[PDB]
Amino acid sequence: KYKTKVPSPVVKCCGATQCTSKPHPDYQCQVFSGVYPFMWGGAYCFCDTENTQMSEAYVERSEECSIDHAKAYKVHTGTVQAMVNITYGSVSWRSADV
Amino acid sequence: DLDTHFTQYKLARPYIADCPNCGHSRCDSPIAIEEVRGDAHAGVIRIQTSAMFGLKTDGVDLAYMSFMNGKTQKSIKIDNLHVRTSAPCSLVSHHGYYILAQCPPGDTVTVGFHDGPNRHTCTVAHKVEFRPVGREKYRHPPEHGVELPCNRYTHKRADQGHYVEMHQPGLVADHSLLSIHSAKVKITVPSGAQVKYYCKCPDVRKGITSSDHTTTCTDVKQCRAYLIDNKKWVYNSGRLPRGEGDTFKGKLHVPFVPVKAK
Amino acid sequence: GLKTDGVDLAYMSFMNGKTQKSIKIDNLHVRTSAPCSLVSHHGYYILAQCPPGDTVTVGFHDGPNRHTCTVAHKVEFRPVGREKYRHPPEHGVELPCNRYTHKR
Amino acid sequence: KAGSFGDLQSRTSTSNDLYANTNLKLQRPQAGIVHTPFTQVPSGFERWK
Amino acid sequence: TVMCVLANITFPCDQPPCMPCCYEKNPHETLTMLEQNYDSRAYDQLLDAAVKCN
Ligand SMILES: *[C@@H]1O[C@H](CO)[C@@H](O)[C@H](O)[C@H]1NC(C)=O
Ligand SMILES: *[C@@H]1O[C@H](CO)[C@@H](O)[C@H](O)[C@H]1NC(C)=O
Repeated sequence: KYKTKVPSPVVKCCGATQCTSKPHPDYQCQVFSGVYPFMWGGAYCFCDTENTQMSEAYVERSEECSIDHAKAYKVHTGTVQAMVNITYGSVSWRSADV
Repeated sequence: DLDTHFTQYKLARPYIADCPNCGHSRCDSPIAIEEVRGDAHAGVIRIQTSAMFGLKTDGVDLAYMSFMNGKTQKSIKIDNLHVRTSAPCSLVSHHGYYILAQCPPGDTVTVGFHDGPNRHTCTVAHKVEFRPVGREKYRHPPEHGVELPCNRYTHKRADQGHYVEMHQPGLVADHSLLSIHSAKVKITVPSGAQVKYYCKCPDVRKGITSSDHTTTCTDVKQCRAYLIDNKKWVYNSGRLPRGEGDTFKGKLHVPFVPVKAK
Repeated sequence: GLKTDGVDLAYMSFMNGKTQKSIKIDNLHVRTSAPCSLVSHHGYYILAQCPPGDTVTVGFHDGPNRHTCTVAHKVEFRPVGREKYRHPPEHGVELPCNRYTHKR
Repeated sequence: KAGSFGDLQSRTSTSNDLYANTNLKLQRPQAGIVHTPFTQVPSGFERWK
Repeated sequence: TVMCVLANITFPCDQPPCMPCCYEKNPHETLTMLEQNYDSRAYDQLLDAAVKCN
């Protein structure tokens, strides 16, 4: 399973900050313009329309990848081994691997 | 063991983050659900919230949650701290930002708590599936049967390598730091905490102040002020603003990592 | 939201016989199959956000006493649009829809 | 592909390449809200399971 | 021993400079040192050492 890591967006109040491609799996950055953010303090950025938000997101392995995961394997050919029991005459069972 | 990881969470502060369903409407909530992880078996889920559990503003005590009433960082005793998907869930544990709970199948996840009269609740949609282990699709874990391997969330640290990324809070916005004084507007630094003001009196005025500073201007709604506190960490959440040069990460431990159990 | 003498939006009034007694809203729980979120309460009416269910129960506490009433109205969740979501999403598209107003 | 199997492929359990094709598109934040909405194809691992 | 960096100071990771308590003395400095040592292979030792306060 994947985990979409979403870092904190970069909100520039009266500016246009722009994307910079980062070496990350399925990395997406977008620069949505005209955002008037509201937060608990209320009025996050001054400029009514000339506000920019840079949102980025990238896929990682989920935390559970170390416990459940599918291993893809190429098989070609191998040893054939077997455990064998032998008795002969009065000798009892020996049961050794070959 | 338990003490040292709870000590370790003291660098992290709760935060107020946007939440879809607060009850009435969508608001900024102290208990905002960041992530629900529900890929374990037998209906055990891990909810990352915006509130610290088991911490007190001065120390650790596993009966206290801490959460922001604004910029106050107030700490209470866990009054209800209830998790429910379609019927109430059983709080298996709570550590740091995270709570581990056994939940029935559902189409919502709500976490909420009481601070005296006040009730803080946050619901996200996050459909939760009960995941039977084995070759019979049972709906609730049986009292007898067969012990089969299964994925469960630990309550004790296994030898951690699962980390949560943390950063210093950026420019926490607050307009209670603005007031009208005489005829101009006043920026009051609460205590030993910097404040960035951006005051568009018609000339663009701005700066960072460690003390009270009247900024001229006339109305309160020209003088947007931002609290800068860099003494705590917050989770690298998509619901929290960040600034341009705010890259520095923090790398705290995650409790309740997945493990294979029976 | 009424008091025997006046209005105050923390008080319910109900008849304990012929007494017409007024209390503080103690729980005022509304539940269809899980508890609902009381958006508002005004006059005889309460407005609540509810999960899909087959019953509607309204109840309240007057100290030790619990007054509860369950009717068998089936509540259907009604998605707006062309996707059958079960709980309102956090993001998406703002589409026109029918809602109960919360003041007037 | 985006959602069948091998949508997230890593050479080892601790590798850093982590090829991942999930069709992840970032979406416009809702008015007022500082959040980072995104849309993604559901995991092909669980679809396989 | 693994080495970690704080500004231009370089120190053994398990033994940060302060020792009795490195969050009460200067909380910002401890945080900034933990951020500077993000990629260290022995970051866990630092996080215990910094958080240690009896
Ligand atoms: C054959 O060997 C097995 C061990 O591989 C042993 O348990 C068994 O007794 C042997 N066979 C007989 C008839 O005893
Ligand atoms: C650099 O290291 C020297 C030697 O310990 C010290 O005197 C100086 O203060 C350090 N500079 C900074 C900026 O930390």
